[PDB]
Amino acid sequence: MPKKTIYFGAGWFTDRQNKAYKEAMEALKENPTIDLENSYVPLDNQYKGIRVDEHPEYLHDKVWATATYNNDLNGIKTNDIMLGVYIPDEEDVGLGMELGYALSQGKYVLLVIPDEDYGKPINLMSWGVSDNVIKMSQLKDFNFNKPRFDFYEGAVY
Amino acid sequence: MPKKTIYFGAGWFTDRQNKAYKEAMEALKENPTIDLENSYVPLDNQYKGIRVDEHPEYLHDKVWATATYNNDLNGIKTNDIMLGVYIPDEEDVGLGMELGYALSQGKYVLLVIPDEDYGKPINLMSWGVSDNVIKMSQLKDFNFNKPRFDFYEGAVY
Amino acid sequence: MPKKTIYFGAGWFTDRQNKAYKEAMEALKENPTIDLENSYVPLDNQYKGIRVDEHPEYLHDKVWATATYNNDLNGIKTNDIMLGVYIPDEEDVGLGMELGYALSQGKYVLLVIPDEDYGKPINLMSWGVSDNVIKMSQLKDFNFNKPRFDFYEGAVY
Amino acid sequence: MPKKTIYFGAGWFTDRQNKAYKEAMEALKENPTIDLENSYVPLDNQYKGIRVDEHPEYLHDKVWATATYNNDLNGIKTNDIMLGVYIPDEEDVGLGMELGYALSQGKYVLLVIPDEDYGKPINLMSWGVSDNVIKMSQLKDFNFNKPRFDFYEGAVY
Amino acid sequence: MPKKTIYFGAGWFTDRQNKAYKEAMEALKENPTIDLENSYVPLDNQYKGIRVDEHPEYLHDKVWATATYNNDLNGIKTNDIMLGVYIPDEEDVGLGMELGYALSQGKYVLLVIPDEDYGKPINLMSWGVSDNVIKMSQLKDFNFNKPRFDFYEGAVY
Amino acid sequence: MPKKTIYFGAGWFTDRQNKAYKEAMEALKENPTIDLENSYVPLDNQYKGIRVDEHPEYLHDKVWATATYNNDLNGIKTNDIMLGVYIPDEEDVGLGMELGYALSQGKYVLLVIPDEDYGKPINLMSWGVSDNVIKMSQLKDFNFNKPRFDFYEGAVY
Ligand SMILES: *[C@@H]1C[C@H](O)[C@@H](CO)O1
Ligand SMILES: *[C@@H]1C[C@H](O)[C@@H](CO)O1
Ligand SMILES: *[C@@H]1C[C@H](O)[C@@H](CO)O1
Ligand SMILES: *[C@@H]1C[C@H](O)[C@@H](CO)O1
Ligand SMILES: *[C@@H]1C[C@H](O)[C@@H](CO)O1
Ligand SMILES: *[C@@H]1C[C@H](O)[C@@H](CO)O1
Repeated sequence: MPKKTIYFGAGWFTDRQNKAYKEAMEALKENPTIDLENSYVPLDNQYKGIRVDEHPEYLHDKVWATATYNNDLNGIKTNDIMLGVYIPDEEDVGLGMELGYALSQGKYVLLVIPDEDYGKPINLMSWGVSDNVIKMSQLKDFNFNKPRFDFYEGAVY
Repeated sequence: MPKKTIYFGAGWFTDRQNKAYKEAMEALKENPTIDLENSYVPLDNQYKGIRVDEHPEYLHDKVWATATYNNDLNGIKTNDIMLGVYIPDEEDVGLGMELGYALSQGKYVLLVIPDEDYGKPINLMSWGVSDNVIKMSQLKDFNFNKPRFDFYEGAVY
Repeated sequence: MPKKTIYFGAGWFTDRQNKAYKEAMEALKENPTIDLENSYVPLDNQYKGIRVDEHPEYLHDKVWATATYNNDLNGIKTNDIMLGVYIPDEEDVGLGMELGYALSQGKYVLLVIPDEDYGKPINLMSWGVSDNVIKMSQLKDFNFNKPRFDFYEGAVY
Repeated sequence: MPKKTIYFGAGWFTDRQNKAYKEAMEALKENPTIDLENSYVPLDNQYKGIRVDEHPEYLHDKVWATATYNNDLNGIKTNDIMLGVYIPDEEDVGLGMELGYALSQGKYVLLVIPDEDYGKPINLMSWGVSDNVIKMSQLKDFNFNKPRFDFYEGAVY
Repeated sequence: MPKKTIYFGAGWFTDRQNKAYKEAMEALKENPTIDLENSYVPLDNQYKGIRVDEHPEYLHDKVWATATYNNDLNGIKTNDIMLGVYIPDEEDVGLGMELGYALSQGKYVLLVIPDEDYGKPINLMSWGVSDNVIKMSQLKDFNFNKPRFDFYEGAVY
Repeated sequence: MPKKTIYFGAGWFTDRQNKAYKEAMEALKENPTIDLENSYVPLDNQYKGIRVDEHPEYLHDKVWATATYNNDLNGIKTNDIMLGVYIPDEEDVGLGMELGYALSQGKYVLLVIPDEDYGKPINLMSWGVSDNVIKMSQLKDFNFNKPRFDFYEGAVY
């Protein structure tokens, strides 16, 4: 069984975001086409462990910001597949940017929406950058070795 | 003065967004390095003139969505400079995506933040995609013929 | 009127191709948004003036081939807009390649089909690389300063 | 033995094209450096099985066209190697475009010509996009783990 | 005459480099196809005016380094043409990098070699990234509106 | 254990360069995350074995130069990781170009400096293209499956 690495695109700034984050991670551990251990998770790769909620002294540090930004870009460009855990009502600008970078780097762009939200309107540009969009409960079984283009079964705004 | 064209990146979904939108457009009309008439303004380039507010049934039409998405991408790639009118508390996933695409296409990426909000925290990826971020009051006199790199003087998360 | 330069993509291997070629050139001379003199016309940019029809031995010369190929690529990348004069029944692999390169370089890609052939089936990949496809009779008045996305009103296979 | 995936670039619109197609597929199944099962074959990935010869009702359907186009691009960008089954006398515009896209995505571009046609003139732009060109009878044994640049032993026009 | 902007790629670390630098700048001022005032000259775009010769402590400052590096990249991407003043015996790794970036951004890449050195051996990768290489004495009259592909008439290693 | 391929970027034109070259190769053979046998080594892939020191007749051969240049670019684009064996006092223009190409192709860019030179100033553009820089003695143990962004512990000029 060949295995692909991913970039774990996800907000971590609300309760719905954090719930979906946790669900998506568990789904990935059970997916036999994913090498999760060699994958890139932003929250585990911030420069010196820093997040502006846990060590707010880095809110204005340009060195931390430069290295973390670069590391995230690096995590996209050196992994096979771009994943975007996506809350339709709580969309994230950072993920948006990362989606656009992933497109520029030739990566398959897969959005994953919680089952309870799948169908709800998403930003047109998110719909368009994405190659496919699936429900959280499909993620454990998604075959990342044969990723195909498909349309969201749901609305845009 | 040589003149450069832009893509008018800006949300239109809140009061703050619409205020900044109107301000940014007024600033641009007074900027002598901008050819606004040959610039691309999303809201004036809705596909086949059809207004999504008057006929919301087109938010399930994949052809409308495809053409509009492509027209936005086309508006970025065929113009000199990428402008992102940016509200720190009302960050937009669609703009984020567009910023990422603008980077991929080799464009100068300029964010403009209302003076009342300049300094407030912005997403790391926004900070990073940007080549510069300025206050609304600097936009009238920004020299688009000699755009340079600088950092936001403000917070990032 | 600001003016844009183009790369003159067109086959030259049949009667229909040569007719459309001549028509497209005439249309361009009357279009006030085109700087034709600073545009790149393959047939006027043969390497070191050497004419492949008069000396066919250069079709086994790798240096001639390298320089010409590079000059065409250079002609696409250094001009504003990619033009593809396109005959639906006499589709050209070389043009196809050039279209793909033009996309890669961030150029507006415009196909122009003779009015007598507009509507006839075209290759899916041609339909897709295009940002727009118009009839020969619309080329004189096409506004290259505000190029927009639209679909071919015609068949694809 | 490491294995690479490919995008199966080939016309399917003439008898020579179909013969070469079949030959190339059989060659690939016997090549131990190719993971054919995880590879992308256009004809097996058209949106809902549709081809305009078998279900001509999709000749004018923009949804089918959008998804199929995107799927083909996706098949190139997510696989290791770009293959072009190529008939010198029956060159294909769609393949041309795909070659150009493959170049833009950093892929090794290998043309394969039937032994009976190898040596015959090919379009200059095809010669140039390609990194290498081989005969059908070399394909079963080609080492895709060590792909190198080499010149066609044959003419261009 | 339409005018094009450039990025002034040139070492500044030896006598030969500084001589060629000064010569190339003088040549450019007399070239009527160049808008030198809206061009990007590294040495006139040092971050926040701070002079690295007067305050060498900034060569350990990551913020100074980041901003300057980005400003150079920005200077390449936002200008029409990439110029590389090139001394064959004093080749520069930084220029090499910039050449590679200019290629990636779709720019015409022109090397200019002092007449006294034209013909001397240059690095293969320099020969290859270049779209053309000319002598210092040809720079005043180079037509930047119709830049074409040609080979160095000289040695490569 | 997954394994990555590399492009062996290194000068071979001085004694320090050759020493570092040899050291880096030995380090790579002992690294269990590297598939060295499927990696690309310039010196083993020059067109027909030619190097202008061993067969100087190719100093002016454009065919040899074209194919070798293309082969090197191909070696970067088809391998996972870009390596640059780097002497701070003897920087190489060819490597510089290759670094810039590697960036354009989305590759992790790792510089390796001899332990005896680690800390010494490097060109700003080299510092900036690189994602990370390590000492020769770290190379045998570097985990290429989880490559991350980090700053050189050393100066730039
Ligand atoms: C980059 C990492 C994560 O996916 C988002 C947070 O906004 O940006
Ligand atoms: C595209 C246009 C505008 O800037 C945003 C809206 O979300 O995306
Ligand atoms: C390059 C120029 C022209 O448009 C075609 C001929 O096949 O390719
Ligand atoms: C895309 C698939 C196939 O290789 C060709 C047919 O023209 O286009
Ligand atoms: C960037 C500017 C100049 O052309 C060189 C110096 O090494 O790199
Ligand atoms: C390309 C191969 C090697 O890394 C350098 C020599 O200058 O250029």
